[PDB]
Amino acid sequence: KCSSDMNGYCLHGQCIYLVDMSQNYCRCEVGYTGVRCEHFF
Amino acid sequence: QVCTGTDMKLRLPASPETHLDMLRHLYQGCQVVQGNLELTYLPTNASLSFLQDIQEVQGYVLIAHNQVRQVPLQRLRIVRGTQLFEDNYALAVLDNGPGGLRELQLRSLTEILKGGVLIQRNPQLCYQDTILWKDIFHKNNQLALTLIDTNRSRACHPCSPMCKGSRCWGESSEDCQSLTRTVCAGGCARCKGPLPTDCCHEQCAAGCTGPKHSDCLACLHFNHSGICELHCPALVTYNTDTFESMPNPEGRYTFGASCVTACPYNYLSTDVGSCTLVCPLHNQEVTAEDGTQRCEKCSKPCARVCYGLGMEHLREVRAVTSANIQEFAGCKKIFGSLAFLPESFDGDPASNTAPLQPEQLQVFETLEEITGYLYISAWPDSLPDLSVFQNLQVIRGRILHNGAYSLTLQGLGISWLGLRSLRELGSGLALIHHNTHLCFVHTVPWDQLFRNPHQALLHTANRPEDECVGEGLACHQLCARGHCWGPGPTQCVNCSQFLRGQECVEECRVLQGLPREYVNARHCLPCHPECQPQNGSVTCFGPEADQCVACAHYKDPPFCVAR
Amino acid sequence: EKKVCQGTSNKLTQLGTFEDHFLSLQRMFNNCEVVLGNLEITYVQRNYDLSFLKTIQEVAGYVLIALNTVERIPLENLQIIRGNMYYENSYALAVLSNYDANKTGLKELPMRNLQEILHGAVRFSNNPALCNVESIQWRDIVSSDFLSNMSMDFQNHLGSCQKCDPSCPNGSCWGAGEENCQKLTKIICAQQCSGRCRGKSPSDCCHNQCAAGCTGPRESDCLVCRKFRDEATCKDTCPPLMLYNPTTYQMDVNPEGKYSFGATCVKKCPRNYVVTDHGSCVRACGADSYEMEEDGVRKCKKCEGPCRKVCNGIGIGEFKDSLSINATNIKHFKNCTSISGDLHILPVAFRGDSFTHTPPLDPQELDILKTVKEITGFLLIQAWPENRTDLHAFENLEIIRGRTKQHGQFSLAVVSLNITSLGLRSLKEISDGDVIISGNKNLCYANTINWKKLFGTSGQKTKIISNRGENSCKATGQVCHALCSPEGCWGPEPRDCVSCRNVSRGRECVDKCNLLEGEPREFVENSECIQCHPECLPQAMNITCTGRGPDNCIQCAHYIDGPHCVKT
Ligand SMILES: *[C@@H]1O[C@H](CO)[C@@H](O[C@@H]2O[C@H](CO)[C@@H](O)[C@H](O[C@@H]3O[C@H](CO)[C@@H](O)[C@H](O[C@H]4O[C@H](CO)[C@@H](O)[C@H](O)[C@@H]4O)[C@@H]3O)[C@H]2NC(C)=O)[C@H](O)[C@H]1NC(C)=O
Ligand SMILES: *[C@@H]1O[C@H](CO)[C@@H](O[C@@H]2O[C@H](CO)[C@@H](O)[C@H](O)[C@H]2NC(C)=O)[C@H](O)[C@H]1NC(C)=O
Ligand SMILES: *[C@@H]1O[C@H](CO)[C@@H](O)[C@H](O)[C@H]1NC(C)=O
Ligand SMILES: *[C@@H]1O[C@H](CO)[C@@H](O)[C@H](O)[C@H]1NC(C)=O
Repeated sequence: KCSSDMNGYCLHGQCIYLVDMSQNYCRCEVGYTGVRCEHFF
Repeated sequence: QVCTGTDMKLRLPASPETHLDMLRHLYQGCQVVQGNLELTYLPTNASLSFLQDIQEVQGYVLIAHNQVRQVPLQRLRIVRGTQLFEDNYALAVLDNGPGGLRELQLRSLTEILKGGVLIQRNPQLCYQDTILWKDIFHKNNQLALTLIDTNRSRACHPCSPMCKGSRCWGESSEDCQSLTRTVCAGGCARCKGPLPTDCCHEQCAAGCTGPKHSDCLACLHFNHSGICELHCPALVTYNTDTFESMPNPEGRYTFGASCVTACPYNYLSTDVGSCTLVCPLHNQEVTAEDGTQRCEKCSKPCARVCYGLGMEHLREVRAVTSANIQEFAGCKKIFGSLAFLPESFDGDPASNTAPLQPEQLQVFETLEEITGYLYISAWPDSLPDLSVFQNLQVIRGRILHNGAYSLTLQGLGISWLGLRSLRELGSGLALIHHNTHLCFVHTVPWDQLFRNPHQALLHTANRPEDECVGEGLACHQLCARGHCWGPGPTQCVNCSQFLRGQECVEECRVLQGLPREYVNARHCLPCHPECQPQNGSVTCFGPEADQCVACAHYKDPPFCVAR
Repeated sequence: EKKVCQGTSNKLTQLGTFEDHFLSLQRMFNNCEVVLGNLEITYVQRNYDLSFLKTIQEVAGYVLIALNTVERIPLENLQIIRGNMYYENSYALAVLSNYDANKTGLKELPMRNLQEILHGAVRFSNNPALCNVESIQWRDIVSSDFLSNMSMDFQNHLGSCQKCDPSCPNGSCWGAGEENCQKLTKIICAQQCSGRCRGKSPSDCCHNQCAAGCTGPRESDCLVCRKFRDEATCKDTCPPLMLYNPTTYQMDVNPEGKYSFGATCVKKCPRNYVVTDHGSCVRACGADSYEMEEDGVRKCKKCEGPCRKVCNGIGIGEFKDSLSINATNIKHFKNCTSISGDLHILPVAFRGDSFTHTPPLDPQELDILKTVKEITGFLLIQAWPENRTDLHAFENLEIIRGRTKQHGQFSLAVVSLNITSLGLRSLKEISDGDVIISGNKNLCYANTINWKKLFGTSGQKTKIISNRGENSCKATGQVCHALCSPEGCWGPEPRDCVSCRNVSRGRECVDKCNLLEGEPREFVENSECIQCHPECLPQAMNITCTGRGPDNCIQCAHYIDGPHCVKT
């Protein structure tokens, strides 16, 4: 789970957090791709 | 250390008294010879100590017609042979034979890339036959021509017993050949010993000392800073990440068989870094505002170009005749050379070769730059100087007469030179011989005309000092530091006063004189004649008549007119 | 041969659910060998298959294996990793954090043909169960350039794995069966050559441009090329066309020379790239340059005069890290004429970013991009305000080169919009790329464009589906046009026919330009009647103006100057 800093970070996705990587991270949906979920198919 | 090498195939030297002196001036201090190591017509008692550091010769080595006892080429490492004497010959030793070549003593020479060996008519050499030339030659030309002389007319000692194989060059113990090809094991190109560990790098050509690629004896393609490889790094590195084009800050220039930081004068740089003598088509020689030049691409027509000797339009002819005098009409920068052979003023019947006229030589008045050599060997009794070439500024000398000279004067009736605007001699040397009328040869500042440390004057067989003192052959005191060209007061290269129309004078007529002239920073030119002469003051300032304090007849704000 | 695989740029990112990302990974990387992007094998569960990964030969970017549960990833034929992109600015092979709550993740990874990594380094961490990868040395793979920044650890806790194969030297085996050990080519090798070697013989090593071993001293018997690739051989740089000549001292034709397009050497540059003096197919030329064609193909010459400004765009140069054009970088495209890069119109720009502290984009600021004329890369449009119905911001967009494409296939991507017309009235030529129109709401007028006469590059398709429907634009407010060619219409406005019947004055068309009942008299010239000399008196039921010039009239207006009609 992410904090309140990542409210407007993910474009079309939900923020999840990794323990070992310890970086900001998004989760794209069906039909969405990219680093911050900004590109289409 | 870059010397261009001579181009004497089989002809006699122009001056035999200064030919060894020419070899001493040009072949001393050289390490990588860009041209040909040619030693022609050297008699006995010849100090050949200048051959102690020449290692790489890019062309063919020709030792011919020499009466010396030996040629010290023990430090000769590799003979590449980009140019060859005959069709398939690189190391030719001919007609050397008391005198004659006793031993060759080629110690470190173990690699000849392209060409063959021509040893013939030398009855003073012992070991020309016992040299395994297959060990020296490359694999692609293993079926080369190996003509070896047989007649010797002198029995000598056998090889030294300390080294086996019976492969020796002379009689000394350190003067026998070590094999570099047949002693190897496996697919090694060159090796130090019979062990597979002692093989060399694949770019090493003349052997190595260690297994690394930075310590060859003489590697093959392109050397820079020791580390040598197949292709020299260019100036533009093509990236494959975003398919962009980035220039290389660490990219060197291609110069012969090596790569340097920047290749020297009389080598025109290109876009690929391969600087050479002449540039290809669709290119113009421009100035890179730094003392060096670098030709680049030009516009679509690119007409108005002048060609000379040694170019596309002039290959076979050597003498300037009336058949090609139209091609040198009005051009200021001749790409090529100009040679005045003694056959250029002779009348040959049934060949349509008319001799030149003194009034026809006035077409070279606008000439300022010659890219080649100036070989003048015939001159009529019209005028005793070079006033037809009085505006010649710089001689590049990229094409040289016999590869060694740029300014050659042979058998002329010339009395003074008259080369006023000559300020820079690029390459080659200066040879004046058998000219008993030219006196002003040592008064010319030849040290300020040079651009390389390997350039010097070679004067012999000329008018001595005794025919120049009693006859009064000395110019005026206007030429400073003894730097004088001719007896006239208009041929000082640097005088302490100003210039009234390319002529050094005593004093500008500012306070005196019936006309008035304004003072320039270096020159001394006349302004408009209708300015009123100020008796005892500075009369004229500039060329426009408005800067006078008073003028002659009519006073108008722009200038002063007589009507 | 050698099917080009595109690759992804979505580092660690999960696409949908686990099964959705698995199907996207199966769809994206199927039947492809050379990966120009990034092989990113993420989010694979226990009971799934990865048999499609066997055909991948080489990856130009970085291999990113993270968060996997499967016991085997078949990266068997992965030969060489070039490493044209970095993850942590120095790393290429990052197998990181492959574990479960039972600490069961990637058990074995037999990277058998992996023999050399040119750029990047290797970091291995967080692997509880991992067979024989801890015995693999990496001095053999990674050279002495990037040896400093690499670091890895191995914590094999209760792995219960079997013994390695002692039939290979130094104990370095990838798996556990036969011929599954590392083909080491560096430490047991002679130092008589800087390249790789296939055996322990000192005189049997590879070419200088042959990387990851070879199968002979000849440059043809070679697996991959190091920097530049030749056709079935490996060279340092393939030469240009016009070389030197020792015979005629002029320019001579090439015996084996080709152009340089990327790694490989092709014979001809494509029609949208720039031919330089060095003989390499480049995208963008130098800084002090002027891109202008001379003979058919596009070239660049040295610019003279001011040499004012070139537009880098998005993705290259200064804005490589940015992902969309916004209000911050809109001031750098005011007096811009040629977009020598990419553009990204995304919904993140029209909503404001609190992370990067950017203001919301004004929709009235889209008129700054009227000045530009061409786009060398791709035009990605995924957002538009809900009031304007046409894309007139690219009205003066003449040509789209398509040097860079979105995911290597599409150039003009107008998707998820709220427009009724494309409005690209000056789109006359597209040199490369596909045009996709999908996911829109009310955008018809797309099947009557006839895109086959637009692009000339073969091997390209089109894809327009599910936008408005064929029966929804049947009404009187939605018609193509009447009395004009059916080759192309862009909107309902009459200025949108590509080719008209008689009259093509400017950007619009009419019935006819009146030579009988009209005050402007316009002579027909190539079906484009333009205005003649304004000081020419119109005739009565006669042809007034013939051609462009005052000498094409019968009666002048005010005065007569020979054949011409002048004002004074
Ligand atoms: C609106 O446009 C802006 C550009 O005009 C854009 O701003 C960019 O925001 C990015 C997200 O943070 C930045 O990555 C980008 O450049 C950064 O600038 C920093 C200095 O301020 C650098 O320190 C930074 O370097 C490193 O950053 C991270 C650290 O982990 C690395 O991931 C990165 O690779 C690099 O090593 C980086 O260069 C920034 N560009 C500019 C010009 O400021 C903004 O995001 C846009 N807003 C949107 C799209 O909503
Ligand atoms: C390759 O180039 C290097 C660099 O010039 C050569 O090294 C020089 O060799 C001369 C030989 O007398 C020395 O005087 C210089 O001092 C050397 N330079 C340096 C920086 O040490 C080298 O000889 C060339 N040839 C080979 C085969 O490496
Ligand atoms: C992947 O390619 C193979 C090759 O024939 C094909 O059988 C398979 O259906 C493809 N996978 C998908 C998901 O289309
Ligand atoms: C990698 O090592 C180099 C030393 O060559 C160092 O300069 C650099 O900072 C390191 N880290 C990177 C590239 O992230």
